[PDB]
Amino acid sequence: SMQEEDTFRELRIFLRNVTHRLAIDKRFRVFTKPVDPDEVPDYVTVIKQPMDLSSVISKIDLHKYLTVKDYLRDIDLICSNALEYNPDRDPGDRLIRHRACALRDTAYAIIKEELDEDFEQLCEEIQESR
Ligand SMILES: Cc1cc2ccnc(NC3CCNCC3)c2[nH]c1=O
Repeated sequence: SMQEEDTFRELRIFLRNVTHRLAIDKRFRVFTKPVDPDEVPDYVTVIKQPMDLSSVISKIDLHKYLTVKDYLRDIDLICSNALEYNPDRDPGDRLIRHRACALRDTAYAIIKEELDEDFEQLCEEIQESR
């Protein structure tokens, strides 16, 4: 219906805004674009579902997220990919893991503050009805 289309449009607007605020944070530059195959060739073989904030924006615009829960699965994916691929004690690995956890925590915190629970509940109920 028109009302449901409006609901999903508001969701997309909300998610673009959250995603932009993560994307402009200097700490998260490493998560803004797909990993460069030239810089690292073995990433595609180790990480089976690469995810990044530009890909999240593309998915928002393709109507791939019908709930904030589904959006957060991809934010969690960016984080878990980073923890999996960079597990070592070296400072490069520890820096990226700290940033990955910070990205995750920041997204959840923005959502906890600015997502209305009844809005999310509506989204989930429309999704489940389809
Ligand atoms: C997303 C991403 C980017 C990246 C860039 C450069 N290096 C990485 N890993 C190194 C592995 C060896 N230790 C230093 C860090 C990257 N890892 C990523 O997950």
